[PDB]
Amino acid sequence: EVQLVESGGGLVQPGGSLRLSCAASGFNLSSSSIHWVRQAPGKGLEWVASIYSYYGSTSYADSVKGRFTISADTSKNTAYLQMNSLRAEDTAVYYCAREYHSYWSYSWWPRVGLDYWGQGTLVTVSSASTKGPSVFPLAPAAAAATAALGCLVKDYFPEPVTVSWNSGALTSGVHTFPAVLQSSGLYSLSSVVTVPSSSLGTQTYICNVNHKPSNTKVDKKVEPKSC
Amino acid sequence: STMGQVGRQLAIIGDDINRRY
Amino acid sequence: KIEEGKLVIWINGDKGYNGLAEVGKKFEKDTGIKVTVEHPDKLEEKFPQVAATGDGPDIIFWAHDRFGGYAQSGLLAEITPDKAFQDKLYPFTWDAVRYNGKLIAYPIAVEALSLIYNKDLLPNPPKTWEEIPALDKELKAKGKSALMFNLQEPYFTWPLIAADGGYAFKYENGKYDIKDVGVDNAGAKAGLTFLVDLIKNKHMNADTDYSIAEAAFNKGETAMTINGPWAWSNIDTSKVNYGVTVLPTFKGQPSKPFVGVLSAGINAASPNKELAKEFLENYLLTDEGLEAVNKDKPLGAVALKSYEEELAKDPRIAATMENAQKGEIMPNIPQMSAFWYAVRTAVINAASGRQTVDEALKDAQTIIELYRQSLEIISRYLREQATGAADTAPMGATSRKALETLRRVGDGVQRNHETAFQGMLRKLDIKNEDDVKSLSRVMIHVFSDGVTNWGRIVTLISFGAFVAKHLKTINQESAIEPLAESITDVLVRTKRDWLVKQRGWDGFVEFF
Amino acid sequence: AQMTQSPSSLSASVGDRVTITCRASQSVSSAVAWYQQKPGKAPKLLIYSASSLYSGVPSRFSGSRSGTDFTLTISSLQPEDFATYYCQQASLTALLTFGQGTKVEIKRTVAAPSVFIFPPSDSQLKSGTASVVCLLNNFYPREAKVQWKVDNALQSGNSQESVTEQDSKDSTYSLSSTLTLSKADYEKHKVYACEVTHQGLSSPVTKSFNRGEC
Ligand SMILES: OC[C@H]1O[C@H](O[C@H]2[C@H](O)[C@@H](O)[C@@H](O)O[C@@H]2CO)[C@H](O)[C@@H](O)[C@@H]1O
Repeated sequence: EVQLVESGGGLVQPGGSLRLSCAASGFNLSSSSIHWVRQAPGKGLEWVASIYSYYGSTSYADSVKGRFTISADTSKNTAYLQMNSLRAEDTAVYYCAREYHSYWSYSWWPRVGLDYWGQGTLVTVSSASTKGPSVFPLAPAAAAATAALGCLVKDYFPEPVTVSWNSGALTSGVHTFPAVLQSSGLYSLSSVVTVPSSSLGTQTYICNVNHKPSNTKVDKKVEPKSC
Repeated sequence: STMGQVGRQLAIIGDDINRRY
Repeated sequence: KIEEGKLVIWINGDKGYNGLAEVGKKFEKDTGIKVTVEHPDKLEEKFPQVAATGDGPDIIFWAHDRFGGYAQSGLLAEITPDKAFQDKLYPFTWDAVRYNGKLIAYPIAVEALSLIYNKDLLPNPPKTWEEIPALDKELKAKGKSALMFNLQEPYFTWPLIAADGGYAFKYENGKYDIKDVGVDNAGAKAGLTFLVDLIKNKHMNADTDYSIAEAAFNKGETAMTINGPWAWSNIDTSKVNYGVTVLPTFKGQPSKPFVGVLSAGINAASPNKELAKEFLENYLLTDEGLEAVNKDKPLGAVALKSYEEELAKDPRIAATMENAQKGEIMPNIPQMSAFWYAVRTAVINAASGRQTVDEALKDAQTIIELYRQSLEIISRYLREQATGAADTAPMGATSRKALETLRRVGDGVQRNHETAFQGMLRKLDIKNEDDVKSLSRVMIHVFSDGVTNWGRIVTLISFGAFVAKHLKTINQESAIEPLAESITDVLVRTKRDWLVKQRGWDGFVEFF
Repeated sequence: AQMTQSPSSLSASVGDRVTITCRASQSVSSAVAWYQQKPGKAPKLLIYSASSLYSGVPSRFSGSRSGTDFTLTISSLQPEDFATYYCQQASLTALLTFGQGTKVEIKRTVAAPSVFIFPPSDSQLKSGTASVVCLLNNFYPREAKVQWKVDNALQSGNSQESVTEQDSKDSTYSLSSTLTLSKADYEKHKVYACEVTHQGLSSPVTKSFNRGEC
């Protein structure tokens, strides 16, 4: 069928430059309209750029007018979004989506929906440097019948950080609050598990923070405070 | 009009050349 | 023979020609050169004939539908609007008017049909065509008629033909396939079958035309009709509370009208090209220039982006290009001209009941592959016979066989006759382009004798080649262009039945 | 070209209508489409042309139109349909405008949260940062106002929250509000508290901690 995958999404600096290359398969790139859309983390879809005319006319959103340049390569069937002066807010998951109507003459009309979408390629635009997470425990201090034991992960970059409990044996009552970017451009996942209070000292409970990009493996034990 | 006659002779010559061809 | 220093415009009758006259008066007031606007009967066919002779208007207004043929034949002159102006119009309008990658006319406004019903008689329009009979019968009880629109012009009936399926020219890998016509597939069959069923159910009458239906709706006789923006003014003055909505869906599919783009082209033969440019860009395609012609007769969805805000306060435009959004833009390929004629015949032929539905559609689809085939065959031969060097551009197989057989037989008959052709050319007194234009009279007289044969037409093509040679000698040259076309029309207009009977050009090559 | 989506987020159970409206402002192109986005996935195209449904989609979706409005309706909501829904318009010019999107989430019996407050661990305190986290568990609906009360003084500025989406087997939500402050400010403030107002809670629920005791 039609499968379109775009790569090139990595880490760049503010005011940096990068280009995203969307390869396509199952359909000719030049025979259909191509739109680069972007969805910031926890935000709605946002349309970035468009090749819409049979003659290669290109359009852009105001935020990316001129700064972004969309192009095609009929030889390699690979569309390109060449960026310049990239800013931090440009960070998002970039989807290279297709649009094609069987009834499209030299003039492409009517405009139909984006039939196909790529897997998305997150692009991060920040000045932070990769480093491991910092782990701080969250010991309940006993709360009712069920108490919460957790371990906050703070100041880690980039994504993702995977946290389990008891080498993954504990999978009941687990809750991983997704990481939220801090003012310093560093993420902080959080993890908490609910468990009967009577099992405070009888059962050991550890978390296994793992930061693959930084090759960090921090295993920590959480025990109730003196309170 | 004589021009009607030239059209008529167009018809005649076309028919004749078709007959021998 | 266009006069220099005065602007002459042609705009169809059912358009805001009074608004065009108003903008022309404004132009005359400012620039100081007289402006005249005319609405010749079926101007879309008048313009090519007159412009071919070097006369005609300095501007021609019409849907982008057929301007491609005008540009291809050379009647229109390529326009050169600055990038700033090119930005002033909707990109899809430009893409519609642009031909062979070049801009051949200025788009004025994009328009499409709509179903306009009378709120008083019909509180809610039928969401599908299948409800028309019922409503009709109901309104027949009260002495009214549900739906009545123009059946004469294929443009109005097409949206139903294209609802289920049906297409004009199959697009493929970036270009049309003129050998692929969708006016004979299942979708068009079903649509026009439903239409003829409506006609023979007494819900409609074949003889209905634009004026008849417009007057009937204006008086309040009919609940619904199908029409474009230009009609609305006539509705407005009749004080019949009216609503306009998307065309009813057919067989669960929407009806797709052929979206048109009224555009203005500048005549090639016009010495006043810059005058036409000034009239269009600076004067016509402005907020006030378009607003006037709209207030006279609403054009539809204007091409200008700035005016579109004012275009939004009116729901009728929204409904019209909602129908458009269901439909597609008319291709500008020259064949389209002939294509329209094709469908026209079928639309009437089935509507009157003379020919069965499938019969009419098959005839209209053979008209697409008969007209262009003959025009191409006459081309590259008349020019080849005149210049004497065979054109190396690609033809198909039948085209090549016809070219070769025409060459041999026509040259043979030319050699055989010689003196007759020379004397007749002298007797015609062909000296200017007007003479070759009037050549249509001998064209009709040639076949007027009441009998038909391949020999007659082949001798006719030979005489045409001789005339082209002598036009080159007397340096008309450009007269080679329309004469060929002059043949094509009379072949498709008066001899279509024989051409289809003899398998088109295949029988021609077999007989020779 | 502006498209306004509505409602921001509706609550629905299996088999309801819960229609979704989109309003086009100063724009009269009728080329509008609706897409469906599940968490962490490429959006799917539900319908296009503001009326026609993309092939391969169940008929439960319908692209009704109301002139200047375009509404997406679900005849009978299903568990799979719980996702975000976007409406976008490809104006007759060269442009694409996406709506704000609206979320569809399970309708179940209202349940009050469970509120736990964790002060900073001594390790963080020695590190040089204070991060007090208040945690709401297993509540419904998403709307839940969380505020920080410190030494009889409200502090709603330097707070950031993250909400765990629909849970498993219970279709409730979780919330973690983190207030981050310098060590010294935390030391000089004695009592901290997180206050939660929610549908389940008829009255605000306070969960408080004190510095240096217990
Ligand atoms: O009926 C065939 C006819 O259809 C179209 O003409 C329309 C035109 O596009 C509208 O703007 C309006 O004027 O009504 C016309 C029908 O009377 C084609 O554009 C034209 O070439 C064709 O002959």
